[PDB]
Amino acid sequence: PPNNSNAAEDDLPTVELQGVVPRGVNLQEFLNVTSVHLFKERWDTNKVDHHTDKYENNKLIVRRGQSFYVQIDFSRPYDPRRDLFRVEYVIGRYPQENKGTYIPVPIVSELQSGKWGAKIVMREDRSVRLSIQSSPKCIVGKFRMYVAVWTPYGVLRTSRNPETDTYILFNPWCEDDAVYLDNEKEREEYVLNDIGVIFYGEVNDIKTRSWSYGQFEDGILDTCLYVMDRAQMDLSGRGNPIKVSRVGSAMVNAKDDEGVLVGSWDNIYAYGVPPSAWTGSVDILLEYRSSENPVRYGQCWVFAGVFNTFLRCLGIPARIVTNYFSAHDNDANLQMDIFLEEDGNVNSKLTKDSVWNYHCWNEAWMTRPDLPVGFGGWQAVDSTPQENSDGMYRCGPASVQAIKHGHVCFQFDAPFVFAEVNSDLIYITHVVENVDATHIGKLIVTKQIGGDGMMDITDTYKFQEGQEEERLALETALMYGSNVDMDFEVENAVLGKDFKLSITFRNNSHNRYTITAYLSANITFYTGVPKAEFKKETFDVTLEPLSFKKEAVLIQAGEYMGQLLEQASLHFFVTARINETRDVLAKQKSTVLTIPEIIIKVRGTQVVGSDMTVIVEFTNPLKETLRNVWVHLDGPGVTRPMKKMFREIRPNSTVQWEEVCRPWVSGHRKLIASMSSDSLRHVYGELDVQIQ
Amino acid sequence: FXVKVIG
Ligand SMILES: [Ca+2]
Ligand SMILES: [Ca+2]
Ligand SMILES: [Ca+2]
Repeated sequence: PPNNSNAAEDDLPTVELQGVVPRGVNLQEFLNVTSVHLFKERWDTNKVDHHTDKYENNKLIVRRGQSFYVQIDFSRPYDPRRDLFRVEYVIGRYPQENKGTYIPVPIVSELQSGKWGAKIVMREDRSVRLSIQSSPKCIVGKFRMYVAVWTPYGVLRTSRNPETDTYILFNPWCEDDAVYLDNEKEREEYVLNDIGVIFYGEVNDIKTRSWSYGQFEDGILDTCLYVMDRAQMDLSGRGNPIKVSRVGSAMVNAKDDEGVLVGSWDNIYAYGVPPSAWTGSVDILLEYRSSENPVRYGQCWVFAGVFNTFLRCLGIPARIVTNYFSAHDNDANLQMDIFLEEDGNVNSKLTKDSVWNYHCWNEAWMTRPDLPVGFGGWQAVDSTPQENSDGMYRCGPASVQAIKHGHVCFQFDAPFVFAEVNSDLIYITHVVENVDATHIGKLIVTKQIGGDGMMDITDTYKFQEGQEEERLALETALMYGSNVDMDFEVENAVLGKDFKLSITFRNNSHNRYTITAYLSANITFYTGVPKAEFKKETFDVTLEPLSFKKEAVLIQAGEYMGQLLEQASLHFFVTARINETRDVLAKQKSTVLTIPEIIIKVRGTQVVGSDMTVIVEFTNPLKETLRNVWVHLDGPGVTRPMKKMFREIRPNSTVQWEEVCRPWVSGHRKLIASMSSDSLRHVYGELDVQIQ
Repeated sequence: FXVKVIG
């Protein structure tokens, strides 16, 4: 039976006896809890370090995948030779461990990475202070807390106590979290700011509207949970910000599901609040929660305002974007069909598509493990009812990076959003009279970080009008919805050297073809979040009949070496158009760079004030010879920096460098090595060393 | 105001 309500709860036994326990059993031997403390005040380290001290809620609020302190008082001092207890977190009326809705938390010696556990960190009289760690994939919601003491007769569990109810939120600060956001200023703006600016008007007359998102005000966090309860969203999926943002897309509007806001553009607004009267999200959500009915009325920016609150409250970083000249496709063919009468006026009966002076929606920040690497980061989500998506008015999450390159096959609703920002306007009388390729999506903006100014983010959705890539990506989007095969492969790509990209064409027909193509090379985070485009090329190629043809693209090291991070990979888009037939061939692939190694060993005792030897070893990883190889050794507490030069290292050859050091700062110190030569450059090795 | 400007 579906466990789809956070507000529902089950009764957990306090004296969970098993079998036929004899009368006169003496449970006095076993621990019992006299008191639980969560250090939940808003000045204390839990809420401050978890960035939850702004919520008005007086319960404990923490973010998943991060440690917090509790303290349990027992009737006598806890003694691990006779006592065994655990903490339990429970959510919903039908909790199950294999669905993540019953969470046992064992008392462990050492916390383990990414795993629920609790560690005893202090013991005074009858109490124990616990450091509890939650999983970074934890369900987001309000949990009941219990202490369970194990006995030969069964479990003895604390009573239901609403004061230890605990909220667990998404964690933009935890790097194992799907919503990790490694930039503090962006976390401050997209999570913790409860005031925003929404842009509207027209392109050459841009207006601004203040908005009180208010995600921290009393009752708002509870309402967001009630929204998911109202959607009948399974609890076990609520730790996935893809499901949470797609549920929110549907539930912020009233269609289909009794959601928050009734939309209206009829200029009368009978029996309700007219859309331009609202100045924030709180009165809408609080009225929705107390009335338990949709609130009248809203328009696009009100939908986006309330959606933004829902997302930021739960801890998904989010922002509102404004699109000027926004197309609403009604027949999913990805272009604006505008039918004119012979007279010249727009035939309003045949014309079902429309474009608006502006339209607002949301972007939600998350990894996309359901898509290939390179498509995480900003995802477009829209709660304004426009078109049905799989039977309901909802939209997204659609990867903004997938939209840019027109890979609209990736879920969710990427074709529709692409048509909102870059559809062609097709004027039809049935003789096609004109095409306007530049009008839709003239400008896309969002509030700048740390000010009320406008940030132009058009280039994230689309290439610049007039460039060949804007056409090729649109023809890609259309094809997704000549007897030529296209593939590409990247030849032996080693970190720190140039490499070649090999695009091959096979023409199996008897025809000569002309091809026009572009290439986009990008650096991506290990989790699949895009970081930046570092190379972009358009090229033309002629294709002789019955032929194979390879086009070699050199990627110089200087083009990418400045924008790398740990475990970062490369993401390539290639799109070719066969000009004679308008056929388009698109591919995207990722690769991981081969990483040359630098082993650092140390020989001798590592004590402040006696000499020890560092051994830096390096192997030439190439089938070529390396010249003027400078090796460097940095060791802040261990050595002043030092260099060795090698005039030549032959292929697959190994050099060794021995260096005498004498540390002067005791503790946890570190050694770092670097290698640069004429070809391979800026390769590193590292070693942690303990110095006495 | 938010209005249709074509169609
Ligand atoms: Ca709805
Ligand atoms: Ca259309
Ligand atoms: Ca365009």
